[PDB]
Amino acid sequence: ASRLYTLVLVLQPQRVLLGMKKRGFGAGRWNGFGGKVQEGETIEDGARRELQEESGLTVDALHKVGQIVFEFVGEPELMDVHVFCTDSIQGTPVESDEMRPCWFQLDQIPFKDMWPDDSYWFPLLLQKKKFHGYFKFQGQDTILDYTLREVDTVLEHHHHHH
Ligand SMILES: COc1c(O)cc2oc3cc(O)c(CC=C(C)C)c(O)c3c(=O)c2c1CC=C(C)C
Ligand SMILES: [Zn+2]
Ligand SMILES: [Zn+2]
Repeated sequence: ASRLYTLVLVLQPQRVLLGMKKRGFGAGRWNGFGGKVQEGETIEDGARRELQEESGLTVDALHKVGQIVFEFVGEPELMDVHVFCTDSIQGTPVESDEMRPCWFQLDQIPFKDMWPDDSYWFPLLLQKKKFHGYFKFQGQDTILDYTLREVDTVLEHHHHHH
């Protein structure tokens, strides 16, 4: 019981491009660019699609930086979140109806305005370290427990429908 998602962090040496959810679920919070991997598309096509739709950006390559599992109390189904980062982007960031991209200096990242797990794994992302992580949530604002480990290589899940 799981659902497959992507999260894309556009990360340059001094800055990170985040985006502000403009409405709907998670409105008011800054996040990486991502969403549900649909049926008929691969994980990496889904990551590129969500980045294109949300930021208007194209990337030459995505690096696999980590894997996050979300569990929610009252929901039996886990979120399987494949996390990517990209150094090299093409195009000018422009908002959609869903998301507005903005650049943040790396020491200025607005963790109080982001999802609570971000404070945990973002330091590893910024140190250029790969990670596996798990967060048990109660509601949107509360983490009940977590496990986060640095990994040498991101484990491959072999999803054969994606
Ligand atoms: C990756 O972006 C996040 C994130 O960091 C944490 C998230 O936490 C959530 C917490 C939740 O309770 C729920 C369930 C909603 C109810 C009120 C039952 C969640 O959907 C989430 C999140 O989706 C969430 C996200 C966004 C998901 C992506 C961009 C893969
Ligand atoms: Zn599927
Ligand atoms: Zn997976």
